[PDB]
Parts: sequence; C-alpha cells; structure tokens
Amino acid sequence: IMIDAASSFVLPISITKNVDVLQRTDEILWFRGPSVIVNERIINSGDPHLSLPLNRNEKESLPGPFVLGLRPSAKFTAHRLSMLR
Amino acid sequence: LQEQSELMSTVMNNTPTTVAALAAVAAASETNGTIPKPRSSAQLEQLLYRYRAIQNHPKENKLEIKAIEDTFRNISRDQDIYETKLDTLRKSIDKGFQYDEDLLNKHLVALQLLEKDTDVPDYFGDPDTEIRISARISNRINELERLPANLGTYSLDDCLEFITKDDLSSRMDTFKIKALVELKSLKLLTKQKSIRQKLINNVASQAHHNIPYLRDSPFTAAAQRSVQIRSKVIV
Amino acid sequence: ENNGNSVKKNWSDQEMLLLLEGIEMYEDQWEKIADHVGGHKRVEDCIEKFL
Amino acid sequence: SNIPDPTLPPTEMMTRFLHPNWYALPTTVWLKYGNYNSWAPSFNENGTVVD
Repeated sequence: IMIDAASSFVLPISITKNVDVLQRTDEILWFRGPSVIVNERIINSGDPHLSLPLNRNEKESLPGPFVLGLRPSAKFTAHRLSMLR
Repeated sequence: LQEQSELMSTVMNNTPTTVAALAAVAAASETNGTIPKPRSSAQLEQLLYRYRAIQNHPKENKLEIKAIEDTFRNISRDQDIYETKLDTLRKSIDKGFQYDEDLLNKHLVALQLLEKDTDVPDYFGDPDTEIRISARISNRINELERLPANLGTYSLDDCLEFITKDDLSSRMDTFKIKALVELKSLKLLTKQKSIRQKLINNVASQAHHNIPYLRDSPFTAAAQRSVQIRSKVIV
Repeated sequence: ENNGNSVKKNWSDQEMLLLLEGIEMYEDQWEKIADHVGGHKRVEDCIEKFL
Repeated sequence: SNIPDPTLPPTEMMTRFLHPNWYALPTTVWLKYGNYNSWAPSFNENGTVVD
C-alpha cells in the first residue's frame, strides 16, 4: 500500500476558454476518482428518528435534511447581531 | 455472571426470545449471586420492560418473572415514596433563607469538580504511593484512548458567520486538538524526565564555579586550591 | 493554519501540538522541531516551553 | 516514537544526584607509628582544608 500516488492529472491541451468554474492548477486538475458529496457535517445524535428507543410500520416525510444539523434560532442570532454592534 | 448485562447482550443481538437466559434455579439464580435491583436510570430499567414484554409470550417457562415484577412494585413504591417526599420537601422550605451566593459559588464549583473526580482545594521515593500516582496516569490515558476520532465542537458564536450547507467553519477542531495534546503529553513524560535529568545534573554537578557565595566560601576556595597543588620534585 | 502567529511566549495549541508531534517524530533535533512549530519560534524557546 | 511509557519502573528522576555540598573534603590524616613512639609526627596534612 503506497501513499505517494499522483491522483491529479493535467491534459496538455489548453482548453481554458469556458473553464472558470472548475478547479484549476494556477490547466485543469483531472483526478483519478470522482468527488464525495456530503449533506451535513454535524449529526444530531439525539432526535429519536435516529436514537430508536425500545418503547412503543410508520413513515415520516421530514422537511429536508436540516433537522439533523443543529441550527440556532434567529431570535438569538438577532440577540447576537445586537451583540455584534 | 452478569445477569443485568446478558439481558443487554440478548437485546443488542435482537434474540432475547430464542434463549431468554433459560430461567431456572440453576441459571437465573446463579448469575444473580430475586433480581439484584439494577442501578441505572433507564439503561437497565428499559431492559426489564422489554424482557417482561418478550417473556409475556412463554409466561410459564421462566419463573423469574415474579422476581422482576416484585421490583416493579418497589420501583413504583419508591417513586411514590419520593413524590410524597418531594412534596413534603417543597412545603418544608423556609420562606426566607436567602442562600448566599459566594458559598453557592463554592458549592457550584466544588460539586462540579467532585463530579468528574478531580482534586478540590478546601478554601472553607516511597514506591507504595508511586504506583498510586501512575495508576491514575494510566487511568487517564485509557480514558482518552476511548474517545471517537470524529469529535467536533459547536460554539454559540457561529451564528454571526452564517454557515451555509457546506461552509467548513473554523471552530470545528477546538476540542480535537486539546484531546491530543493531552494524550501525547501523557506518553512523553519520561522524555522530559530524561532532559530534566540531563539539565539538573549539568547545572548542579559543578555548583561552585557559577554560584558566587559558594565559590567565595572559605572551604570551597581552599579545596579548589588544594586539588591544584602540583607534586614536589625530590632533588 | 499557515499564517504567522502573535507575539511569542503565547504557545497556542497549534504550536503546542506541532511541538508534540515533532518529539514523537524526531525525539531530538530541536531545529527540526522549531520549524515544525512554524519556524517563528527559537530553539531556545521550545526547550524552555517543553521543560 | 522511541519513548517509554510513564508507568515504567523508572519513574524516579532523583537517584544518583550527589550535590557538591555533600562532597567529602580532604581532612587531616592522623597517623600511628607504634605503641612506644610518642615523639613521632603524629599526623599528616598535605592539602587538607581543615586543621
């Protein structure tokens, strides 16, 4: 098992005409494998949809992925933006 | 034989009905040495709820259900004992006491320190006690070496930054660095000991060339003179 | 982080851990420890910090 | 690393220090010649610090 593989490759043809959005060298980086898309970094380790207690076939279409991400209320953020200045 | 943990092993393996600990006088009474009245809040009490709910279907092969249901009466009694005792507590409060803050400051601080087992100041050789020091050091390393590697933080100050769905806020590793400075300094302790051995035994092994009152003492200045006496030549 | 830190003898946990990585890495060569802290710390200060 | 664990039987750090305030100083050397030599120079002092 080696560590020093390249995994980043550049085609010699300069196609930098419509390429202002991708990841450039500063040429285009062409990796060996695809990317990883992660939804949220912080998990909600409580929240009994995930905790599964052992008391008492049901579905629940929860609104989006933002239930499991620990977001603060706008009341405190306004209380903190008043604490800003 | 860990009767309160074999039920947790049967619950975690999702097969507490296929064996159900085989409750007889030879098995249900051997691991107990009446169930031993478990200690946790609900980690060993919700087990007995599912253990009874699973053993409701055999209901006769397991004679220990009477021992479990007797402690169900004792739990409902001592909660009812406390709920009358909490009510007789809340009426027995004097309407004026005016609890002092700086003692409650000394009561909030000393309780928080005594929770997680650290030494509390009052403000109110010998290898026997050398093992009792290193048994607390190795206690700490084995407690730091059971924390998960993906530990992250959340301060109350990130709401001024407006973190998006994928923004990578810079306060995520303010607990992870402090847990590895602690874990690695508890292994380089005999490394700074060797440097401090080489530091003390290099500044103190002379002790009479830099220290002024010792090199200006009568006995040292005579002895440093006496060792430099060259030999007398005969004839 | 890659930026230069504050006035010295402050010893942030980045500087503390990168010091602690090097002694686990090298066990000597305090030139090779001081640049691993970031190079803005002297040889005479990391040993003064470690002891 | 090559560090040992701090739950090792070396955790002593002060065993063979021997400060030079506890060093032995050369003192006077009382000699003995015989039982019936009471006119001999009874001792010897070459570079002794005390009398």
